[PDB]
Amino acid sequence: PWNLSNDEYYYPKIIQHSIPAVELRQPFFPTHMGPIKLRQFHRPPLKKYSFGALSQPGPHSVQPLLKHIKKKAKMREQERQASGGGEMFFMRTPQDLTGKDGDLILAEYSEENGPLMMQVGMATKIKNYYKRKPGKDPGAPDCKYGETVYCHTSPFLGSLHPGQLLQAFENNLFRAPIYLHKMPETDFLIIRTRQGYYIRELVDIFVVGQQCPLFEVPGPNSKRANTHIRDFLQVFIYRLFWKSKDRPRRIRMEDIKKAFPSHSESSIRKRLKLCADFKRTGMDSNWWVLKSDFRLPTEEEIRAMVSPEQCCAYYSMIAAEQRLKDAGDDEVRTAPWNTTRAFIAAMKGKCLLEVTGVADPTGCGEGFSYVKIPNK
Amino acid sequence: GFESPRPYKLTHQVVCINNINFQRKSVVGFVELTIFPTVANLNRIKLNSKQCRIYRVRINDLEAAFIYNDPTLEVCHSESKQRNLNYFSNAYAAAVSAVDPDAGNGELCIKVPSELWKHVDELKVLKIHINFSLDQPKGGLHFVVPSVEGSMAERGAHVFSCGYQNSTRFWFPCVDSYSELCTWKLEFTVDAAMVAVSNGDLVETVYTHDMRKKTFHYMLTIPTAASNISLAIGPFEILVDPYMHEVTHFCLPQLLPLLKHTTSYLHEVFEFYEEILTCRYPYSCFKTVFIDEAYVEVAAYASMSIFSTNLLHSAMIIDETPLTRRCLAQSLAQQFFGCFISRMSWSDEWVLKGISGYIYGLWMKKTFGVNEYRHWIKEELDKIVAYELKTGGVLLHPIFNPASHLHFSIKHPHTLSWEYYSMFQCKAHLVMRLIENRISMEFMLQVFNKLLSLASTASSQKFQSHMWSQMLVSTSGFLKSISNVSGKDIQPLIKQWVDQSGVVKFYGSFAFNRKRNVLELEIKQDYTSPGTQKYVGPLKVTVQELDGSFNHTLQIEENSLKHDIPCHSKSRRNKKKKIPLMNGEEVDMDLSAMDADSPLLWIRIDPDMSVLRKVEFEQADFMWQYQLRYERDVVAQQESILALEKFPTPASRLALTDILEQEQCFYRVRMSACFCLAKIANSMVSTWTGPPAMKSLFTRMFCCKSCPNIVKTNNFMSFQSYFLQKTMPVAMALLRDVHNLCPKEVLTFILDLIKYNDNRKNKFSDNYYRAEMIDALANSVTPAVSVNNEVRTLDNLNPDVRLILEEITRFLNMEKLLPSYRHTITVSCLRAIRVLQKNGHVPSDPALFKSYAEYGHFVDIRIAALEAVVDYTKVDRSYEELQWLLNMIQNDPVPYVRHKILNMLTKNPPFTKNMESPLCNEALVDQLWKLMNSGTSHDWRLRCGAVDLYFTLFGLSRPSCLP
Amino acid sequence: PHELESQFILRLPPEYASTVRRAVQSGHVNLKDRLTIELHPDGRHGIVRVDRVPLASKLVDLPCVMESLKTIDKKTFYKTADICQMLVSTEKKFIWNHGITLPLKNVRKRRFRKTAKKDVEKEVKRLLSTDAEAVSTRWEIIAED
Repeated sequence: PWNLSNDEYYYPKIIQHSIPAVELRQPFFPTHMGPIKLRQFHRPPLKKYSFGALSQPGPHSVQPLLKHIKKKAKMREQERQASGGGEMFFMRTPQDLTGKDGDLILAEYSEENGPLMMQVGMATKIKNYYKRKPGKDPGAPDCKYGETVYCHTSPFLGSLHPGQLLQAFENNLFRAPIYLHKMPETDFLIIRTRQGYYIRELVDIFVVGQQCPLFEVPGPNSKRANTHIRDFLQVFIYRLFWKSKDRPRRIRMEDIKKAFPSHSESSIRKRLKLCADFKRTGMDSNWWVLKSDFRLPTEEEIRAMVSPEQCCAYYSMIAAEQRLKDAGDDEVRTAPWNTTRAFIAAMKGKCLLEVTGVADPTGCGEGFSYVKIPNK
Repeated sequence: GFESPRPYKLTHQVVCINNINFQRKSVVGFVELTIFPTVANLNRIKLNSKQCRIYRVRINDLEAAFIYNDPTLEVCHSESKQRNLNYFSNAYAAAVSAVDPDAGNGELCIKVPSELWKHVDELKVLKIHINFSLDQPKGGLHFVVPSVEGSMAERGAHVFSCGYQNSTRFWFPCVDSYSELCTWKLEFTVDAAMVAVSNGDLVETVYTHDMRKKTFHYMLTIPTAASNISLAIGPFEILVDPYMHEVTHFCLPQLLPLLKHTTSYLHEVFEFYEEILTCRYPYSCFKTVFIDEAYVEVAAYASMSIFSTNLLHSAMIIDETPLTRRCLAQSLAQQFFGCFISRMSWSDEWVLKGISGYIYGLWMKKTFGVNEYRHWIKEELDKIVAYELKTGGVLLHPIFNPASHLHFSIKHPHTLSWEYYSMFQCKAHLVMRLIENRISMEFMLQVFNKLLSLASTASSQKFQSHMWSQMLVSTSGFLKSISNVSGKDIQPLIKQWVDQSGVVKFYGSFAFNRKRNVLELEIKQDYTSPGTQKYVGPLKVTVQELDGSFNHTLQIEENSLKHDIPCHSKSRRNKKKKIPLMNGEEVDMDLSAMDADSPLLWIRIDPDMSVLRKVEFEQADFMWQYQLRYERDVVAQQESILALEKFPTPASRLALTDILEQEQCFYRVRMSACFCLAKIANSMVSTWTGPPAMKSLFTRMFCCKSCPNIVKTNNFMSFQSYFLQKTMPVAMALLRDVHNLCPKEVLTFILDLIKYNDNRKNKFSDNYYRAEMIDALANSVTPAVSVNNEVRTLDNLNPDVRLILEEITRFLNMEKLLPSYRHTITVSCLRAIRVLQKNGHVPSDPALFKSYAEYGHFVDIRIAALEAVVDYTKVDRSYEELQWLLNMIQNDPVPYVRHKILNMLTKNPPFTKNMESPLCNEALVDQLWKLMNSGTSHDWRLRCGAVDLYFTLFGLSRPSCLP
Repeated sequence: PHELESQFILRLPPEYASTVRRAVQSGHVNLKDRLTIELHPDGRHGIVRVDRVPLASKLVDLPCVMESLKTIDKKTFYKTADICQMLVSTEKKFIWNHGITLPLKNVRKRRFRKTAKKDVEKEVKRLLSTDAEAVSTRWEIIAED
C-alpha cells in the first residue's frame, strides 16, 4: 500500500552534435594536419580560390541575406509545428551548418591557445548559474540566451556571490564563463564562399573566460593517444567500405594514404589486415575487398567507436606538440595534457593547484594556472 | 496515409435501443448510418452483424433488400470427415477473413435500390435505417438477472456489453473495424429505476409519457470507432468523484462504501497520465462501471471502463489494494492509447499495446518504486522467454503465412490463442522499453505527445476523415515521428525485435588471466533451438572488482567467442578500505571467501535487460553470495537467489539468512530467499546442525520475547513484515527430513501459529494470512504409505493428517458462517483438500468440488473447485467427469468460467498426444471437433480455447486414435 | 568534399557603416550592387566600395580568437567558424593590437603573456639553403664590433 522499496540503501542519491559532427566527416574533422596547418590551428587563413566566381580578379558585390534568414526560419518553424510543436533536431546536413541562416552570436576567447576547443559542427549550451540572495530573492535576472539553473555549489573554482548570475558555455569539452558584450558599431560579418560574398550584422558577442576542462587531453605517445589514432583510422576505413558501391565492398589503399599520409606501413594497413583482403588476381585486382564473413558495423557502432570530443583532445595534443616543438620545463607544464590532468585531479580532490604560476594563460595576475601542487 | 478498404465513408451513426426486457432477455432497436460513397456504382454496402434479427432496412427512406450469411457459425461442413487441426485453422482464418471489415467484406449485404443509383454515382449522402432485435443473445451483451423476486431494480439485474476487440457487431449492426471513425448519437430507453451508462456525454434524460421509463441521450462528438462503443444498463449507485468532477463511478447496489474507498486513488492516476504526456484527458467525461460476471477483469472503451465488482475492497483489505490500483491504471492507459489513438490495420497493434503497457509501467515505477518496476520487468521478460522457447515465438507486426510455427493464424485478433494475445501485449511493452533504451525517455514522451496532439487537432475537425485519420497510428507513422523528434532511426532494433520473432540465449563463462590482469569472458549463443535467434549487436557487461563497479560494452559478432576485458588493481585488499558499489555508496565486505589472485567480485551479463534474453552465467558460489549480499539491483539479487540453489554450501545458507534478517532489502527478494533457504535446507539434511530453517528467525522476528512459541498478536501495519510473515511458514513447510516426511517440529509450529492467531487489534483483515496458513498446512502433506491398496478410511488415517484435516474442517465450516473477503479461506481449503486427495489420505471423490462448482457460488470458489475437478479427471482418468466438464463448457451462464475451464483443461490436460489413454475415443474427437466447429460460435474466445484444447490433446495432424 | 567557410569581420567608417547597416537590414539586392570588395594580390590590401565610393582597406590579424556560434533554440550553440582577421577600411602594420570588444583593448600589450608569437624559422630554412653551397666555413664568437 506504500513504497516498500528500500531505495535509500540501494540507490543512495546530453549535448547533441550535428550529424556531420558525430559521423566525423572529413571537412569538419580533418584526418591529417601538417605543420603549417597545425600552426594555423583554429586560425584558418583566407584562401584564394582557383575556380569559381571569386577566383576571377576584380570587384565583387556582397549580397544581403535577410530574405534568406527569415525564409529559413519560417520554414524551420513550419517543420517544428508539423512535427507536433515540441523541440526538434535540425542540424542533419552539412548545409544546415552555414552562417547564412539562424541567429548567429560571436564568441571571443581570452586565452591565445586554450586546452580544448570545439570543432565546426559541435554543439554547446549556455547555462546561467544564479545563486539566490540569502532569504528572499526577486528571481534570476532574465537573460536573452541560455537556460537558468540555481547553483548552490559553484561549478567554477570560485564561488558565486549571492544574487550574482554568471553565464557559461557548458558542453562535454569544457565549461567556461562567458560575458555578453554588444558588438562594435562598425563591424559586420562577411561570409565568403566560392560564389560570392554575403553580409550579416552581428549584435551579440560573448567573451569567454578561462576554460575549466572536463576532458583530459592525452599526452604524446600515450596509450590513449595511440588508441585514438588506431580507432580513427579504423572508423575512416569502415566509412570508406560503407561508401563503396561495388559488392563485394572494395576500397583502394591510396585513398587511405591520401587521408593519413604520415602513417607508415604496418600501422595504416594493420586495420586493413582484418576485415579486408588484397584481391590482385583477375577481378577486383589491386583492391582491398571486404571479407565475406565480416559483418561491417552499423552506423551506431561506428559512432560508438570514436567520439568527437576525443578528436578535439587529439587535435589539441598535436597542436601543442607542434608549438612546443617549434619553441625548442615551464612551457611543458603549460601543455594541455599536464593542465587538463591537473584540473581534473583537482576537481576530484586528489591534489591542489597553485593558482599563481607559469601555466597562467594571461601572463599577469588575472587567470588561473592549472599545475598540480600536493595537498601537503 | 490511410486509404479505406471500404468503398464508403461513415460519418455519423445513431444507435437507439428500446424495450430492454430483462425477463425475456431481449432488446429491440434501430441503427441509422450516414455514409458517403467514395466510388460511384456503389451498389451493395456490406455491414457487420452477429446474432441480431434484421427486420427491415430502408436506404434514404426507400425499402432495400438485404441478404445475411455468417460463415463463422459452422466453419467446416458437418459431413466432412476431416479431423486435423490445420484444416480447421485455415478454414477458420478464411471464415473470419470473409466477414472482416478490414477487408471490404461484411456479413450483412444490403443492395442499394435502383432509383438511388443517380444519387450514388455523383457521390451524395445515403442514410441507412436498419431496425433489429436481439431475441436471446449468446455472448452479445450479458444479461445478469438474479433469481430474487421483486422489481428488476430490486433484485439487481443488469446488462453490459462484453467481448474483446471487434465484438460490437454482436449487439448492433455496424462497421466493426477500428479504422471506421464516426460521430455517435446513442439513445437508451430503460426503466425509471435504472441508469444507462455509455460513451460520450449525457446531453439529457427525458421521461416517457407514462413516467415508467426514461430515455438517456448520449452524444459522442470525438470520432470513435464502432468497436469502442459500450453499454451498461442497471440499478447502479452513482458516485461523483469528489476530486475530479467529470468522473462518475457506478457500482451495484449495497456496494457504495467499497466504491468510495476503491475509486479514491484514481485522480492521482489521472494526474500522472496527464503530466508525463502533456495532453489532457481527451474525452469530456469518464465513467467507471463495476458489474457482476464480467468478461475480462478490466475492459476499456471510449470514455468508459467496465471493471468487475470483485476488485472492490474496503479500507481494511490489503493484498488487494495494489492489484485493483494497477487495474485502474491500465484501464486509464488504454483510455489514452487504445481508444483515442486507434489502430490503422491489424498490424500496428503492437504500437498501441506497447505504448499502453509502457506508460502503465512508468506509472508503476512512480507509484510503487523503481524496485517494483525492475521486478515487474524481470517477471514479464521471464514470462516471454518461457513462452517463446515453449512454442515458436510472438511476432509483433507481421506482413501479409508469416508465422507458420504455431497452430493458428495471426492475421486476425479473433483467431489468436488467448495466451498468445497475453504474450503479444507483454512483448509489445518490453520492446517499447527497448526503444526507450535506445532513444531516451524524454524523447519517447515527446513522441507520445506528438501523436496525441495530432489526434486532438484531428478530433475537433468536422471534415468526414479529410483529417480524422490522423487519429489512427501506424508503424511507419510511429517510426517517422520517432525519427522526427530524435534524428536517430531505430530500424535495426525494429528489424531485430519486432519483425523477426525470437529471443536470445546467452551462455557465459569467465576465466581470470593473472599474468596480463585480464578477464576472458566466453559468451556463446544457442541459436538452433526452435524459439531462438542470433544476436549480433553490442552487449553491456558489469564487473564488480575491488576497485569498484565498471561497465564494458562487448561486440558480439557471429564468429566471436572470447572477449578480453581489462581488470583493475587489488589494493583494497592490501589496506582494509570500503569497496565502492554500483551506486555512490561503499560497504565493508568480508573478503575471506574471495580468491587471492583475482580482484573481481561478481560479473553480470546484460544488467539493464537491454535485450530480450535468457542468461546462463557460470560464476563461482562466493561470487553469487557477494552478489546476493552487496548488490544494489533487485534483479541481480533475484538471479543470485535463483543460482544459489545449485550450491548448498553453508556459506550460501548464511548469505540467504543474512538477506532474510535484513530490512532495507526489497521485500520480494526476502520472500524468494525463504523458498531458496527451504530448498537448500532440504538438500543438506544429515548436515544441518540446529533447529529447522527459518524457525528461530520467525521466533526472533514475529513472536514474543518472553514466549517463543506464542506468536505476537497481529499488527499488519508495516506491509513488508506482513508479507514476509505470511510467506515464511509456507516455505518452512517444504522442509524435508531424512525419511522425506515433514518434521513434526514445523507442523506443530504451523498449528501453533494457527491456534494463537489474534486479529482483534489491527486495522486490517486476516483473510490472506489465514489463507496462507492453510497453504502452509497443505505444503506439509507427504504421500501416505498405503499397504495393498488399502481403502483410505477414518481409522487408518495418518496421525499428522488428522490434525491438518481437523484444522481445514474448522476453517471451512467457520467460513460458512463468517465469510472472508473473497472466500480466500474457501479457496485455500478446497486446494488443501485436493492436496490431501492427491496423496493417499482422503478418498478420491470429486463430489465436494462438484458441489462447490455450481452456479450460485462466488467465482473464485468456482474456479478453485473446477481446478480440483480437472486435476481429478487427469489423475483418475474419469470419463464422466470429463463429460461433466465439457457439458459445463457448453452451457454455463458465466462465459468467464467457460473460458477458465477450457484454460485449465489446456494447462492440465487429461491426456496428451503421446499418451495412450482410455479417453481417446472417436466419440471424444467428434465432440471436440463439434465444439470447435459449432457450439463455441458465439464467443471468439471459447473457440480459440477449443482450438488450443484440440491441439494439446490431439496435435496438428489427424487424431491418431481414429479409424 | 566540404571546405570550411572563411568568415572575417569588416570594419567601415561610421557614416559608411550606417549606410551599409541600413541597406543590410532593408534586405533588397540593391545592396549587392552598392557594396563590393576588391582584394589586392598583396593579400593585405583592398578596396571596399560603398555606394561606388572607394575606401582603402587593410586585412589585419586580430590578437584574440573569435568563434561564430549558431543556434536554433538559443540554449545550445554550435561552432561554425573561427575568426581571426578584420578588413578595416578608411608585417607589424598588419597586426591589430586591440580586440573587438570594449574590455579588450591593446590586449596584445597588457593582457597577453609574452611567451612569443612567431619569421625566425623561415630565415633558418633560407640560411640552410644558402649553407648548401659551402666548402670552407668560418664562424666566430664576435664581441663589440
